[PDB]
Amino acid sequence: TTHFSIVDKDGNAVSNTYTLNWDFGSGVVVKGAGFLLNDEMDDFSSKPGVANAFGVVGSDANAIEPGKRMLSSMSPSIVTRDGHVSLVLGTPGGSRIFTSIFQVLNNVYDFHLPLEKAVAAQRVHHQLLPKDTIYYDAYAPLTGKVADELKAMGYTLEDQGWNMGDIQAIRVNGKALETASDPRGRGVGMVVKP
Amino acid sequence: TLDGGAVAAPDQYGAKVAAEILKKGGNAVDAAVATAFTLAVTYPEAGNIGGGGFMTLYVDGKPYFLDYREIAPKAATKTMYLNEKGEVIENLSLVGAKAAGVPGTVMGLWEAHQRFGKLKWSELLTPAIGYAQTGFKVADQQYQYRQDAIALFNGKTNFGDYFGTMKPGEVFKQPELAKTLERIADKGPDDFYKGETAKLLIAQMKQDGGLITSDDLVDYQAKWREPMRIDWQGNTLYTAPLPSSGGIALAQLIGIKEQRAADFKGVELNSAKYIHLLSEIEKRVFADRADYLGDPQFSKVPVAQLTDPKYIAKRAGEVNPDAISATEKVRPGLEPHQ
Repeated sequence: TTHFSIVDKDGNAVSNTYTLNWDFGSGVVVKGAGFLLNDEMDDFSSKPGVANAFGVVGSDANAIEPGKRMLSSMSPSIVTRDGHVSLVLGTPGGSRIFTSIFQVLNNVYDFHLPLEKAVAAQRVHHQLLPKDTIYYDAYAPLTGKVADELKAMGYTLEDQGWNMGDIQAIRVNGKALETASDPRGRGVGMVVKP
Repeated sequence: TLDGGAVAAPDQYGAKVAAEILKKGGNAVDAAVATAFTLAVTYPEAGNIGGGGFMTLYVDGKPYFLDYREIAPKAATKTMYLNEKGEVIENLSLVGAKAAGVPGTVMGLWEAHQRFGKLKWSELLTPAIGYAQTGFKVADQQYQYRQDAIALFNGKTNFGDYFGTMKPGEVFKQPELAKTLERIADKGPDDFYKGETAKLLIAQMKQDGGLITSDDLVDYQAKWREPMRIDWQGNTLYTAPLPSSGGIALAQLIGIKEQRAADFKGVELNSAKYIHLLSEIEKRVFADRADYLGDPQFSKVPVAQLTDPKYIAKRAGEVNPDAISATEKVRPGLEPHQ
């Protein structure tokens, strides 16, 4: 999955998340055309209660049916205030996408961090199943006092083996704009004079 | 009338193209379309024309949402990934042609541009065609992901035929994809869903035992939907509705966190208590996610009930600020009980 965020000089905004699902999708290239096909079908529930590649489960509502869209976690987002775009953001990360956005929103709106720090901050993830398992990435692993405390509570901590999202965000402050690209990835942001 | 425009893109090429389109007079949607085609060349692990996605927009003071998520092929069946013992077949839903949903990205980008774009469709494909014809420099993470993909795929797909030559720092060219994008620039989505590209995709299915047919491609439609709206602290968050779980999840995450404000006061970011509290909220979000959510035209999903403030307040009460809740006892919140 990947995400990008755009604001134009008229205050219009686009937040776009799109994907093949896993890296390089199904691995199938269309001969003669040169593009990869998705492996999005794994976002359906293949069997009730059996976890997919992201550890999430389902039953009837997300079972495979012809013509049906498979449940996603992608959450391209735009915050407005008083009718004006104030923040544009989104991220890849499968079942971690909306918990990662939630954390960034907390960091901006509750901890009042600068956008770059809000995006760079450690992020973790829990999703009921696997039971009492909190995931971290190697960019900002759970360590020291906090990790001992969580383990003492009975949590299992695991390095999920890939970075916890790749937030790409734009903040608008009156007429001024700022960008932030997650240090977990290779993103770039630019402000463009009118 | 802002100080300018801005882009945050997942690589340097998407960012450059967005910036150029904005500078050339395109609006945010023009820039988004050009960026999305660029990343289908420079970010092949995720940027794509063979997958799908979602776009949230705010245009002239109004929110929009475009769903270009893949759909199951018409020949798909409930038990298609299970073997004769009813067990999941390893990687059948992840590797190879049967793992593919019908791609939506070309149709989604078309619809966004048809509705809001100021520049010509063909203009917006020229940058991506250029990176396909003359190349882009492979990133470190890309080489690592490719190394993993060669192992998982080889020798089950033709991945190595096309991406085996990726090497970090080296210019990677994609001549067949450039021709595909030229056809899309010239013919529009008809190329992908009805024309030369469709025929190549179908040929690939037939070769690999895939399910996607001409009927599947011709019936694909992107869908404009009303975005999920979440109000808190004088802000309004617009985000993805069904078939994304994220909008309902964010409604519940934000709503519940606000209900438990007293438990978050004085707690430092990413302390153990902070993380424990987030996990306690997430337990409930994922209990509802697994039980209720899916394509909204295929079941009667109780969206309003899962996002009503009285329901959010009930679920907020379940959070245990002091110890881990019994996983076994966290239930879908609308479940009848004694």
